Amino acid sequence: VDRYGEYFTGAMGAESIQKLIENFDIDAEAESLRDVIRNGKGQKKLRALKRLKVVAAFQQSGNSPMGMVLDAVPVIPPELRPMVQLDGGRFATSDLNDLYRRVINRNNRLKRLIDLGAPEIIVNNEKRMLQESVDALFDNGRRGRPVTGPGNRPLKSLSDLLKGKQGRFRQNLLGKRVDYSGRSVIVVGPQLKLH
Amino acid sequence: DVNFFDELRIGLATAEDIRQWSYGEVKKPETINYRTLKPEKDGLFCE
Amino acid sequence: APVTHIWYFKGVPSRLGYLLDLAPKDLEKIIYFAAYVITSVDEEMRHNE
Amino acid sequence: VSGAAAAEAALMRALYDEHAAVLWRYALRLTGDAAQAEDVVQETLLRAWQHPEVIGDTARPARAWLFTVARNMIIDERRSARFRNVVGSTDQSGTPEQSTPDEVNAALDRLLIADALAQLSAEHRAVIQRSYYRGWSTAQIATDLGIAEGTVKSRLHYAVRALRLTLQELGVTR
DNA sequence: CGTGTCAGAGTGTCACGGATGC
DNA sequence: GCATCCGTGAGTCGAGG
RNA sequence: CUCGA
Repeated sequence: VDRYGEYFTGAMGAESIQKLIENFDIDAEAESLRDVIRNGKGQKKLRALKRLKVVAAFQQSGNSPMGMVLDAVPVIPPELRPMVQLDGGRFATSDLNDLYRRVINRNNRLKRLIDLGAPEIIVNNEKRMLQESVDALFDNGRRGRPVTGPGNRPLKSLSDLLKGKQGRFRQNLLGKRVDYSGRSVIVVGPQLKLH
Repeated sequence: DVNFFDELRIGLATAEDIRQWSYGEVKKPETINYRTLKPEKDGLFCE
Repeated sequence: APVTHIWYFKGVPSRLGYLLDLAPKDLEKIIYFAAYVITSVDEEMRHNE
Repeated sequence: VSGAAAAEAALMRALYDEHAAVLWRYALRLTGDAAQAEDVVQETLLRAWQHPEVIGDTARPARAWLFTVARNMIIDERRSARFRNVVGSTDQSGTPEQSTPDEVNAALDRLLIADALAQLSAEHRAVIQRSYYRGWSTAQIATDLGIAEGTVKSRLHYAVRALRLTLQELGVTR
C-alpha cells in the first residue's frame, strides 16, 4: 500500500468478504464449473461438482449470497430469554442475555474507536472480537473454545435451542406434556376382563 | 387462524429483513433496574 | 462493522469457501484479521506503469 | 507529515506485541472468563493510547501501569451491576423454571358473567360492557350513547345490582 | 476517580465418514 | 494424489437436589 | 447430582 496503493484495493476481516461477494458474477462462475463438469478428471471434477451445488442454488432462487454477511443481527423477544428473580433477592437470566450483552458491549466499544480515530491495530483487533461474539451468540463452541460462564460452563447459544434430545424439536415438538393424564404403580388384577 | 396452509418457506434473512422485523435498536447493554424491576430504556428488555 | 454468519463459515463444508473457491484455513485467516485479502486490482493501470 | 501519523499507529502495534498477550493472562485469573479478559485488554490499551504520559518514558515500567488499570477495571466491573445479576443463569441447572397458573377459575367466571349479561336489557348490557370491558370513563359512555351524564351513572348502578341478583340466585359466592 | 514490580485454565468415550490439508 | 482431523451420533419414563 | 422400571 505504501508503494503501489494506487493500483489495488485490499481489506481484512469480514467486511472484505462482503466486498468479494459483491464483486462476483454468479452466472459466470456457475458456467465455469459447468465447463469443468462437462469434461474433467474425477480427481478434480468431484471437487468441482460440489461447488456447483452451492453456486447454482444462489443463481436460480433470486436470493443474494450477501446474506451470509450480516450488517444487523436480530434479537429474540425477551420472554424466550426470560430473566427470573430468585428467592434470595438476586436474579438469574438466560445465557442468550449474556451473549447478546457481549455483542452490544463490543459493538458499542467499536463505535467509540471509529469516532476517536483510534489506531488501526485496536479497531481491527476489536472488530475481530465482534465477529467472535456474533459467532458465540449464534453457535457458541463451533469455532475454538466456547465462551465459558461462571464455573467453566459453556453458554447455550441460539442454535443450542434446536439440537438433540434437549432441543426444541425433540423436547417440545415431537413429544409434549399433556393435560388430562396421570401415573401410578400397576398391580395385577385377575378379575378384570381383557378390555 | 385455520390449520390448513400448504408450504412452509425458509430462506436467508437479509440484513434489510432484520430491520423490517425489529421494533427498534437495542443500544444500551443494560437489562433492568434491580430495585424497581423496570427495564431500562433501549436495553435488552426495553418496553 | 459487517460480520459473517458462523453457520456458513465454520459449518462443514464451508459454504463461503465453496462460493469464493477459498480454502477453509485461508477463510479463517481473513475473517479473524490474520491476513489481508486483495479485493480488486487495476490490472490495466499496472500495465501502463 | 503523513508519515508522522503512521508512526503513531506503528507505536501502538509495538506495545501490543509485548504486553497484550501477557496482560490477557492477568485478566483471565481475575475474572475467569476468557471473553471478558479480551474486553479488559482492549479497554486498557485504549487508555494507554489516550495517555501519552504512560507511553513517554520507556525508562519507567509501562507494563505495570497496565496491570493496575486492568485491576481497577475489574474491581469496577465487580461493583453494583455485577453484584445482583451475575449469580444465576436459567440454562444452568438448579434454577426453577417459570410457570403460569391455569385459566380455569377465570374461564368459569367469564362463563357465568356471560350468562348474567344476556339477562340484561340492551341498554344495561351496552353500558356495563363499555365501563368494565372497554374501561371508558363515565362521561365517555355518555358521549357515545347520546345520553345524559347521570343516565350512565344510574344504569351502571342498577345493572351491577341486576347482575348480583342473577348471580346470588344461582349461588355465586360473595 | 487515578492507575507505573509482578501474581497466569481443563485433561479416562468412540465409531464413522468426508471435507480438510502437506 | 492420500493421510489427517473434524464433526456427528450414541433408550424412554419417573421421584428427590 | 441421587435413585425407581
